[PDB]
Amino acid sequence: MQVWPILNLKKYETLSYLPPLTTDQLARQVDYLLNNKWVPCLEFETDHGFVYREHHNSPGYYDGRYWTMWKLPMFGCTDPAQVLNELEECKKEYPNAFIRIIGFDSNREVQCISFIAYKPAGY
Amino acid sequence: MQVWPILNLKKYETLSYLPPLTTDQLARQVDYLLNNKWVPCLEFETDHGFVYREHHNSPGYYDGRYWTMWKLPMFGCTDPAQVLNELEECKKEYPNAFIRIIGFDSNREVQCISFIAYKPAGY
Amino acid sequence: ASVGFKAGVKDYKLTYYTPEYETLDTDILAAFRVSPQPGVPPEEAGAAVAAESSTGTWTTVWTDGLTNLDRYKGRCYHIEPVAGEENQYICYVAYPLDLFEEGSVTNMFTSIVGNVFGFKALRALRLEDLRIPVAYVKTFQGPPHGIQVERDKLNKYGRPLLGCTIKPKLGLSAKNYGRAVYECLRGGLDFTKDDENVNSQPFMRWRDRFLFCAEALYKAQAETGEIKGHYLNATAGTCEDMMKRAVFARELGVPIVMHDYLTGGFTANTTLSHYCRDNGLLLHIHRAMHAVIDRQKNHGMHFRVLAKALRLSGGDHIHSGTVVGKLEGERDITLGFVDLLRDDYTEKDRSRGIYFTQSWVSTPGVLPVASGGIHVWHMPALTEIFGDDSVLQFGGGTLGHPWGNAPGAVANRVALEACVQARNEGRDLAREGNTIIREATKWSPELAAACEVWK
Amino acid sequence: ASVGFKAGVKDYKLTYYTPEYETLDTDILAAFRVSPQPGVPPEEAGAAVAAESSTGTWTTVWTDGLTNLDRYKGRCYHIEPVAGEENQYICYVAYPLDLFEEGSVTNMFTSIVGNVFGFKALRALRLEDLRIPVAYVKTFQGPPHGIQVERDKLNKYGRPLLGCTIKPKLGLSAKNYGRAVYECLRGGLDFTKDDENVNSQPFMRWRDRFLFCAEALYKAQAETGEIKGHYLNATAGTCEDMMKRAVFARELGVPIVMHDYLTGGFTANTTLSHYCRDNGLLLHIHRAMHAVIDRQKNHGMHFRVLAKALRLSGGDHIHSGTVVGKLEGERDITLGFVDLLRDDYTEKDRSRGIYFTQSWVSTPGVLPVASGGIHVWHMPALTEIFGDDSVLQFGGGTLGHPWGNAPGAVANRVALEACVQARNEGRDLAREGNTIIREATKWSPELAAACEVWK
Amino acid sequence: LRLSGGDHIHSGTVVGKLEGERDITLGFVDLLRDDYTEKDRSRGIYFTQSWVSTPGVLPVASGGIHVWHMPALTEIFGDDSVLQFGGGTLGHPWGNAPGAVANRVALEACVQARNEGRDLAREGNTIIREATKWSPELAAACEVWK
Ligand SMILES: O=C(COP(=O)(O)O)[C@H](O)[C@H](O)COP(=O)(O)O
Ligand SMILES: O=C(COP(=O)(O)O)[C@H](O)[C@H](O)COP(=O)(O)O
Ligand SMILES: O=C(COP(=O)(O)O)[C@H](O)[C@H](O)COP(=O)(O)O
Ligand SMILES: [Ca+2]
Ligand SMILES: [Ca+2]
Repeated sequence: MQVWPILNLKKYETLSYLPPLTTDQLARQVDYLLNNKWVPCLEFETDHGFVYREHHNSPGYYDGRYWTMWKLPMFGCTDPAQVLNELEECKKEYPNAFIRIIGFDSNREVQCISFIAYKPAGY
Repeated sequence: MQVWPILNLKKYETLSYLPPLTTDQLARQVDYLLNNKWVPCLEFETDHGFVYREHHNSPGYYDGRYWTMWKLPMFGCTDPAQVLNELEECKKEYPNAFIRIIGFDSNREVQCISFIAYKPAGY
Repeated sequence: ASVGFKAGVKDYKLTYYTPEYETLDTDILAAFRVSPQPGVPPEEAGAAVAAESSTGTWTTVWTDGLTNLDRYKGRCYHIEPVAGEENQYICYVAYPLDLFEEGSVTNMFTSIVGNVFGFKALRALRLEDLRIPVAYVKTFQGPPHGIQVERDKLNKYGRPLLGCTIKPKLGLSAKNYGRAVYECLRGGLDFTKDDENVNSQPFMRWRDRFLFCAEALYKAQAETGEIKGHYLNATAGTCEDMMKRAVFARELGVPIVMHDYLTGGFTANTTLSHYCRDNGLLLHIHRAMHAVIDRQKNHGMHFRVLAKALRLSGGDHIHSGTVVGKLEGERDITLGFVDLLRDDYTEKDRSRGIYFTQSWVSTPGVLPVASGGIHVWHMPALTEIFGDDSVLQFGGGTLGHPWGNAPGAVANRVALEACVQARNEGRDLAREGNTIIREATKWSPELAAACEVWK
Repeated sequence: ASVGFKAGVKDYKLTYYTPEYETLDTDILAAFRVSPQPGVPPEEAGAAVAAESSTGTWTTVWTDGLTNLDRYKGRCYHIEPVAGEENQYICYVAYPLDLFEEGSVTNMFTSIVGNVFGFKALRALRLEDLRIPVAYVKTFQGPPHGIQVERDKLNKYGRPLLGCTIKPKLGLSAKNYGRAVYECLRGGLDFTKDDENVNSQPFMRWRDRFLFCAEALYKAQAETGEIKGHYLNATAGTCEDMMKRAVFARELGVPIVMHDYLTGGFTANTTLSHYCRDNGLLLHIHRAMHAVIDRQKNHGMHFRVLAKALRLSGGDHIHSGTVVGKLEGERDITLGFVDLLRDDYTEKDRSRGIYFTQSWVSTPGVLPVASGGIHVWHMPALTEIFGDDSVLQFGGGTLGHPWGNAPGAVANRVALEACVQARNEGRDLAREGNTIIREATKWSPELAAACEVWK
Repeated sequence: LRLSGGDHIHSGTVVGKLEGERDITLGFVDLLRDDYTEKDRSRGIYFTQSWVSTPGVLPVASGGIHVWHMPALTEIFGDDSVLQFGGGTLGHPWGNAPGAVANRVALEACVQARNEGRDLAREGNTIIREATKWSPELAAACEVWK
């Protein structure tokens, strides 16, 4: 009988309960997006990588949901390598930031995916 | 005439104003539970071992009352040694956490006891 | 009921004394201690009590024929002599469920006790007990929270709760009053309290008191890490003023308010009880004026009746006196109404003054509050008599400590915890109480100081 | 007050027995009938009553030094033996104006009577009278209307008003209840009334009763040309329900509502009193439960105290019992509190149970209501004893008439008017009462019929 | 309910029933989520239904489900669904938290696999078993059920 840990066990939604993705796994998730005609984009956050409530408390209001966009969504991107190269540029510039890959479905007209691609040391 | 101290004098409810319990005293309190047919269970907290108010302020609402359960209540437990062994496993794993023993009375259908069994260094 | 009219006086007796009556589970039953005037036989007296608290009229009226009065009459179905008293009997009376307004303790008392006590054929009359049927119990809210929920909200388990009445009741300014509150709470007491007399007065208006008491309690809570409360007295002259007071307590986010239910009255008490349930406020009830009614054995109403009424109307705590300073029997009577306040079911037991078996169909229990001239030395006794589910209050027993409020509080909290630990270890509080206290003085200067001052 | 602390018990006596004290015009004075336990001397008992109803603590507390407790203590300033009673005394106690919340009868009773009755040194205790200073009287509204305004609104002058309680209290349907009301009013009675028990119950919900009673009263008013009223009972379980009832009475445009002030309670009563003043409703007060408190001579509170409290809280009528069936002295006591209810100033008079001179600084008087087993033959007596400013109520005395409610009403109205005319002509009601009634039977078949049935 | 209003609505489990009943469920699931559903008698849809942009409702699968039904549920309902586990969570041998972890890991393993192109219908049990290798919580659950 194991007791689920309490300290430093913050999660980042989809796929965050699995062992961290290898470059191959990461590339396979990116291909899923491309094959579905979804637009990939990267987001990073250096301050609080988790949800909190500072500016308001009414139902459905939370701070920390929006992170900052790395460049622009990658319209027309056809190669998972392009995306992963960007993840590298981003990590190079923000080695202290959490980085996640998100995707947009222009037909459903909504953001449709979001998975942590990089966590800074000790997370 | 002595002046009751102000610093580092946080308490933990029942039995916390007595000198810390020895293993024998601790075992005697556990036998009290068993003899009354109450189910023992352990809880631990690493962050704030005391009551506070972060998420709401209405009457009767306080944060920090719930701690996290160590395993499950010890149904059928008949030996104080079992309980104390668990206190040891818990301390082994969370030497930095406050640990308390609680008991449930399934007939009154309520948690009925709660006493601090372990305080981390400097508390 | 019915007629063939013909006006005129007539006689009760045959109509209201129904010794063959089998009570219904829906009936409200009353046990009256009747002291008839000389010359009035018991059956006659019992019949008078029943007639006079229901349908008995002094002269025949034609309208009785438009109904079936039998369906509405009170019936004396049993009478038994009182031992060691000449011409004194216990008469049992049954009242049909239909005579009462649902959820109204005000109407329950008006119907049973509103008229009979002045009947000339009686020398004296005392209501000893009422059997409230479960169908009527279900029409009331009962305690806003009750024992189980209160402990869960406060996170306090396995020991009596501790309080302290701030003294002097009148004279202190709101700020000095709050200073006393903070010093008491920081020492280990769970609650502090407004005297029953403290409402709003020239030297201390209510809002100022509530405000400083809030500052004091939050400071004591932050210092100790344990949840604290101060019974803010909301008793007032009108329903509107009482509500204004409860509303500010809500705004402050504090946990508990107080009401003098007998001087305020049942109509106002039920309003405050409903508000507390809807707003998550615990309600401490003070029994001011009870002895005006419940003290004399031959006339009035025994406190157990006033306690049942409060459990129906609603309160989370209620003062039940100390068992200290009195012989057994009175000790047994107290333990008897304590069960009636806390438990879900209490079987008839004349040795404890319980005349009827009473069920509560899950209506929450009320925490009894022991108060009145108690200090550290009564601790083993109080813990033994009341058990964990009680609130022990020390006014002079705390503010009278030689080193001040905080050490006064520590002394009481240590004394209580020493007793709880001892009891849990299997020690006999009744036999070893003084030894348990003395051992604690060895390591508690605060307790040792207190023990020197008292008894 | 003050200190040089040093914890410990200490003794009252010297501190609370101040036989040299000169009372202030702002003090609230109380006359307590004290029955000390054997061995307790009178000065000791009086001092205990004062300490126990103000600042007396069981052990010295340090906070007393933060105030001047002398300014706040109750003081026993006089003691006098009770004749024909061993070990029983009248102790006079003075309470400073500052101890009380303005406009709150609830706080006045909590302060004086909330604690002392249970003091062990006393065998029994009874509050006989209170001197309410005019500065405190001015903080209350008093009656919503009072004697003078009520007569002006109703346009009724020179004779007692007449009422009738509808019976049976429970059992009739709202419509049959209203039928009884119309038959009573059309015969000459001014008011009809809900029994104290009639609030809202299974066979007759309140709204239906109010509605049919309105139809009945308007029909009786249109028929006779005289203004009529029905005391609609607004007593309820909560303040909210009570207000709902008063509001509907307002909507109906009727003139008077009713409240059981003791079972409802002072907090709710003051709320209803304020509402009646703001809405032009007369308020009839029923004293249900009074005998639980005021009957025994050695313990409780005398009714004159409960009557003063009602005049402050507010009511336009209040039940004062009948003077019939009792010896002088009890007759004198009743006449004494009747003056206390109606007049602006009443001088101390121990022969009538008036322990203090009482001024009301123009607070309106309350109409006393004589009720209880009375019929046509008591009319000369009632008129003589109460005078014009009273309400005489006949329940069985009206609904018990052989020809029905209307003739029952006519009999009472004729009997009353015959007495008033006779008194006005200079006839002695005390000596010629029966002759005055008999002469009226010669021309009133209704009255003659009634006279045959009773006494 | 979609007209009156609700954000989630219980739609039963497709588990424990034959095709057809499976097809009927998938049919009303489309009616709850989509903006337009063409008539299809094979799925019990008697009329073509348009919703003119009225928001879709999230279907909730509930009723006797546990970790082993995960590949199936993910395959049948897709992403836009709420999977509810009462006994499937509070019945875990180590308690609620590990019970929750087991369900969250099982679901994420299936999502990752599906995204990688694995066939949930054919490889479901293999996807679950591989996850037990690194998840003691999931392994514990798998031992208790089916
Ligand atoms: O003020 C106190 C006690 O102060 P102290 O703790 O200093 O004795 C309480 O209100 C009464 O004892 C209650 O009376 P009852 O128990 O008769 O309701
Ligand atoms: O119902 C009646 C009288 O009916 P009846 O007119 O038929 O006697 C009155 O309420 C009581 O007498 C009042 O009691 P008290 O005077 O003690 O307040
Ligand atoms: O309580 C549960 C399931 O508990 P468990 O997860 O332990 O099975 C759900 O409410 C029902 O399954 C819904 O019924 P329906 O789907 O027919 O609306
Ligand atoms: Ca008090
Ligand atoms: Ca009556």
